[PDB]
Amino acid sequence: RQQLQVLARYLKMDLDNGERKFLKEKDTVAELQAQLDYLNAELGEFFVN
Amino acid sequence: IADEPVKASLLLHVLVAHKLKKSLDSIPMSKTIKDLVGGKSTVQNEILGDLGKEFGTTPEKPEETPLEELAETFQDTFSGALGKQSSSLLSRLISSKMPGGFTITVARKYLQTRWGLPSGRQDGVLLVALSNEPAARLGSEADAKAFLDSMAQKYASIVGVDL
Ligand SMILES: *OP(=O)(O)OCC(C)(C)[C@@H](O)C(=O)NCCC(=O)NCCSC(=O)CC(C)=O
Repeated sequence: RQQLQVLARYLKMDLDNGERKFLKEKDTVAELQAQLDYLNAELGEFFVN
Repeated sequence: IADEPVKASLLLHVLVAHKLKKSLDSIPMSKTIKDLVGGKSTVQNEILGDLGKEFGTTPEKPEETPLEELAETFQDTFSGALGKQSSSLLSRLISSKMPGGFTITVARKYLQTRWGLPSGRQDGVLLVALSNEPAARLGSEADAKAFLDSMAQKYASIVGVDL
């Protein structure tokens, strides 16, 4: 694993880029889920569907 | 494990229980639909419509017939497939209560992997999940799997299976 991180650093291949991006999209999702839950509360299941 | 199609007696129970917004144990089979509703013909007619949609046909006097005698009358012509009402209610449960990313097929997968319950008994667990619908959408994946676990144990208790 220490030889892998040395080979990454040489090639300039950020290993965690994919996990960083995933955590931004997952915080965006949790913001939109909060906005839809608020509209489903102020209008109701029957109305929104 | 052993694959069983959901009994009409459980489907009927869950549909009544969900419409009245009460737990399965709070609804006794002995009582008639007309007794349970409590003089509100609107809700009575909403239950009758949902059972008529789900099972296709109804008996001649479904109002005065007790729930165990309706469940036995439906089992004579019931196959084991959910139908047009159960399928839609489960889709509305999953969409409205599971976290953004968790679909029905992920629930079906989780039940087939974690518990090993096949499609026939997945449908049963999902019906027990419908009967005990939570208040607000489950925040994370881990408490959504913990809910599916609590519904598997409830399903296993009522049907009489060991997990
Ligand atoms: O359960 P049930 O006893 O069979 O139903 C009882 C009643 C009729 C009371 C129930 O369905 C109900 O509450 N209905 C709403 C009141 C009502 O009948 N409103 C009529 C809406 S249409 C209309 O009013 C046409 C018009 C004359 O202009």
